Amino acid sequence: MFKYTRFEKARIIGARALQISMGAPVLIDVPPGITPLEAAILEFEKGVIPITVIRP
Amino acid sequence: EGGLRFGEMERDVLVGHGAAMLLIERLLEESDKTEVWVCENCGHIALEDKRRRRVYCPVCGEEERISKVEMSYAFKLLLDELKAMVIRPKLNLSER
Amino acid sequence: GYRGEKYYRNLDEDGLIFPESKVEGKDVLVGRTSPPRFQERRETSVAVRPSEKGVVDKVIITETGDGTKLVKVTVRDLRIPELGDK
Amino acid sequence: TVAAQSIGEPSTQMTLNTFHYAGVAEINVTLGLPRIIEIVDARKNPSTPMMTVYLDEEHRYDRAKA
Amino acid sequence: MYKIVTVKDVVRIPPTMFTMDPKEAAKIILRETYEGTYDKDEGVILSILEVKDIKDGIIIPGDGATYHEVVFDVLVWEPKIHEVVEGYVADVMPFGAFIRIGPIDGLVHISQLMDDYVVYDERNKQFVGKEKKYLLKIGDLVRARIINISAKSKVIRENRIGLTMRQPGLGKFEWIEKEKKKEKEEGKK
Amino acid sequence: IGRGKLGEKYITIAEAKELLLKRREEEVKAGIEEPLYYEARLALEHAERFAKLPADKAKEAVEELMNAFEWMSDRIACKIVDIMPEDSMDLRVIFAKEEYQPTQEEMKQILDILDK
Amino acid sequence: MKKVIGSIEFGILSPQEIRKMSAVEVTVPDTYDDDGYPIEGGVMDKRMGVIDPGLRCETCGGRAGECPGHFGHIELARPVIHVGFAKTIYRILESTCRECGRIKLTDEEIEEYMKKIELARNRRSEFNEIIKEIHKKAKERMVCPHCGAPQYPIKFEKPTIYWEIRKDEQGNEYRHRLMPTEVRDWLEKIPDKDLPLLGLDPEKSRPEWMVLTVLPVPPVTARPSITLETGIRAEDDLTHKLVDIIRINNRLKQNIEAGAPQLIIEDLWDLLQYHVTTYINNEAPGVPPAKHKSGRPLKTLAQRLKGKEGRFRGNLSGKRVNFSARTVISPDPMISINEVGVPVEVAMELTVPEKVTEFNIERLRKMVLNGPDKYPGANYVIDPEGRRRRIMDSNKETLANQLDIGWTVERHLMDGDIVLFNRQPSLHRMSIMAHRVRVMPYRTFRLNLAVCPPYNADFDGDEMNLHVPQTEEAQAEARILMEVQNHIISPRYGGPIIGGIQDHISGGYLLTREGAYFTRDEVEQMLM
Amino acid sequence: KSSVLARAAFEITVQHLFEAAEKGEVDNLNGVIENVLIGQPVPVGTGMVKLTMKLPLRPQ
Ligand SMILES: [Mg+2]
Ligand SMILES: [Zn+2]
Ligand SMILES: [Zn+2]
Ligand SMILES: [Zn+2]
Repeated sequence: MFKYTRFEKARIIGARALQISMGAPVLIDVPPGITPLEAAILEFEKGVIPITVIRP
Repeated sequence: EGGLRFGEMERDVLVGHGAAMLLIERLLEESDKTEVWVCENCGHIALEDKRRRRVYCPVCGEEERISKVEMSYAFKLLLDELKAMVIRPKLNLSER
Repeated sequence: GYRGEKYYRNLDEDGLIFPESKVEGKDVLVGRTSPPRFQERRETSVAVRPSEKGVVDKVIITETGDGTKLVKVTVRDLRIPELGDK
Repeated sequence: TVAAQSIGEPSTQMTLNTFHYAGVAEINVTLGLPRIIEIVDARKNPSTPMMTVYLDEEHRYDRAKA
Repeated sequence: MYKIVTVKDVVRIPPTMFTMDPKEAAKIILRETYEGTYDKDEGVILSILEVKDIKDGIIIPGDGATYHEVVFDVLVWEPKIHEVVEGYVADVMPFGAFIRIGPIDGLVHISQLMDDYVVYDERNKQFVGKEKKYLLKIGDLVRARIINISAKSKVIRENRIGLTMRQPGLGKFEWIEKEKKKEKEEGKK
Repeated sequence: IGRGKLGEKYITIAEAKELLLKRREEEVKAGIEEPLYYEARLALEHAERFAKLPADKAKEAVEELMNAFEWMSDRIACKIVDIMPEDSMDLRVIFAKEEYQPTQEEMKQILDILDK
Repeated sequence: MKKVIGSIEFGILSPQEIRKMSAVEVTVPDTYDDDGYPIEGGVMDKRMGVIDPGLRCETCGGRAGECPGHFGHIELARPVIHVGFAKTIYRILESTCRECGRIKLTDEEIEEYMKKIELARNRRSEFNEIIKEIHKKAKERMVCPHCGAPQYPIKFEKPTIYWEIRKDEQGNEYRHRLMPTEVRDWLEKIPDKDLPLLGLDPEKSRPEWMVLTVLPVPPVTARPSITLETGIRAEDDLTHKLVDIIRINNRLKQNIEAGAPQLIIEDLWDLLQYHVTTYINNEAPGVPPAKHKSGRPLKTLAQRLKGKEGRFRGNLSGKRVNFSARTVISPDPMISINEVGVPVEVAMELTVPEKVTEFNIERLRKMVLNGPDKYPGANYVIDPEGRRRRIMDSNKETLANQLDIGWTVERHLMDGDIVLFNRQPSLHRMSIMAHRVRVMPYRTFRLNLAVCPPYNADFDGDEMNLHVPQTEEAQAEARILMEVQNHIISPRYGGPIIGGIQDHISGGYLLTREGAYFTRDEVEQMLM
Repeated sequence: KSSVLARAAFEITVQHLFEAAEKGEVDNLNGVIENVLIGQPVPVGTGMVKLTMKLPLRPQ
């Protein structure tokens, strides 16, 4: 997006990790044995993010 | 087998970092989880009936609207202690 | 309140631990049952502290001032220096 | 919270007991922790009220006029 | 009595259904929650027909699922007092006949059955006619006014409906035919 | 029902028998053991007990009842279409269901429309 | 589908609300019977709840934990004055009139005060200033504007005593001792239109309610009883105070019914008022604190809330926490600055719940197979239904096979996990940071030496606490916001804080000093 | 501070509680301390971020 503050990045990664843990599929191939959180960081770094942030 | 103390200073530190959900997890989630029903016009703690399988307001006599709210055991006890005196805390409910 | 069978494993039939036996934590040293008065019997044994360990050194049987029984047990533990010792 | 901690953490470092000696050409003033506490609590009158009077264009360069 | 209403609400879509279209998942969830339940102010919720449109989702902290506000319509059988209901009678019981008034079954008291002295069968167990020998059969429908609405809880089977039969224009179709014949005789004379 | 009410529509039981049939076909093609869930086939029997009125023609009778006279509400037309009060005394009976009893020439035109 | 508390409106209670709220009237001044079995109508009545195992309450039933506790009530024989509202009662009495109960204010003054009080009513300080001005103007008056009656001056005593100087012969103005009954009659006649001028709303604060008629009894869970060594069942001080109130007001009712000389009735009234005063506030000024058997003042409701160890602070603000450990710290320069050496023993105890997904089924299955005694293992397994099982050598293989998508495994700590590392006291923000885990054999936390200046720690016996977040959002916040390398620059002065100390600087000087030269082997060895 | 609970937590709890009861004040819970007491997210840092997402996620 335009620019992601620290809090917004943390929130997005946390939400994606929770969704992945609860059963959501991963849209990026990942190495075996990774925790859901690190899968979320890999997904964010790849740039594919499905969660947008609402600004006032 | 006691637990370590997470005092007020640690609370201010965690606020300063800006980690709200971490604060929630360290404070409430792992200690004193609670659920409470409250009527939507008095705010008094609604009294559930295990015999009749129906929640109701004893003070208010209400059953049309009763909601279930998560809270801490300490806060529930503080409300009870305030009601021990003549202090009446009226709870206004809202939906997220 | 009867804990695991392995906890009372080195007590003699009188209810006292054998000297020079090995304890490792939560192990019963003196087996004692209290009356159910707050057809049962409450378990009120005296056990090692949960995080400690050692060997039983001596067991003393005395008659206290009131005329009842009193038992004192000491557990010794070897402490070789390690990381963190001051 | 960051500002409060930034003001409070160094507070464990200043000497609550200052020099307490004006010496020569000076006036003793509360320093360190007590001065900061007095400033923050906004006491109606400070412990050592000391003023600073800068001279006008005249009498400034002249010691006698000073 | 059958009626359809349009209601807005918010639906919690679990992450497991994140790969299907929002409308179908919302329909499934709504079918799960708002169905087979009697509303105190509306009646018995029967079926979600279709969700008109779905908005975006909100990630509430601590949950991980998306909450979408939605508008949809549902058909509901709504009881109302003082109305005629043409239901299948059944399960006649020495205090009241049980009329299948829809998803819920309604009760017709033994006294309400007939203007004549209160009568109900014991061996045959449907209806003994003391004076007018007007009989009711389980396989026969009757039309009856309402005297009371029982609105107890969300569940349906707890509640009931009180229907009267004494009032004119209501009865077994045979009794209705007899009353119509009497009216024709009176109007021809 | 949840927050917010956005209107209502009063529909004849013959206007929902086909909706129940849609549920019927949907669930059987879905392979569900029950053709439709509880409290629904019990309503289906009631629907089919007087399902003889065509749904589309039922709605035509409704709209003719609206355009016939202005004191008409779709629930009233619904019940008249359901029960066919071809007898005048019966129509007085439904008139008693209403708060007031209007002109009986209007009942003549309800008899006219009921012949659809 | 859950709701949240959006706002709270504080108000004063009412006797009718007390009567409706309570489920039992406690008349018997007894706590317990033989072999338990609480006395019906006693201070430990099962109607208010159940605390001990094996019994059910009556209002809601269920186990001791299931019962939330329910309120009782005690109907006092004669009204008494609440301690907290004593000063407010005094101000109201010395401001309002005695006959009509109206404020001693003129109509136009009332109008102008109405206009200004609503204007900018948000700020509390100006509101209190207006209240004080109105109180002073009301007090300065002598004759009530509405009725020509002499408002005699009223005096207040610290232990909630009011004795106004009622008119005496020759205008001596004898100090008639006011009783709570006549004060109640005074307050009830006050109208509601001018209530806002007195700083009181007409809905949740009625001046009549300010004087007690029936007081509630805290639930049994709120007043727990702890069994002593010999099963004394030593209850909370609240229970003892309640027993005292019940006995005193019982005897007061008896002597009221008997119609004894009213002097004894007044004495019992004073005793009951003092007892209620101690119950509401044991430290209230002007009364002797009620000590226990060993000469210790009882900790009543007022002291329970206040204090460092009181309810408000130290109990909701801070509390003991789960999933935490504490041990001494030893240096280790061979790990990265964002890592902490964790003893293998701590890792076996602290756990991180992990949900079984497609990409980590193999590792979780293997670690479940490892059991709870080998290091890379697990302790508990949570099935999708919700019930929690414990890993044991008898059911290791079966549990490992039953593992599938949706299950939860409480695994041991692993390398790369994120934890919270804290040192007390926590002066600034950097006192808590997030380090990655690296398991080590011995029994002390290992911390990189360049990270000492933030924690302000020295390896001379210091101890530090470690916290393990359990939820995914908490882990993400710890990983993104509180990583060690993110806090190299201090927020106090904008300069570095995590830098070299001591040997780092000295060795740098030794290495880059003039005349220093190194051979081939030294160069290769130090570079490697 | 407008919040009653925030002031009570700091100092002089009982007097502030009784004064608020007399005045019938309302606490809107817009601070850190009250939200901490009730166990709801504080309105700073990550507690102020609002997120939305499109449901029809395509795994790709
Ligand atoms: Mg040190
Ligand atoms: Zn209520
Ligand atoms: Zn209970
Ligand atoms: Zn007057």
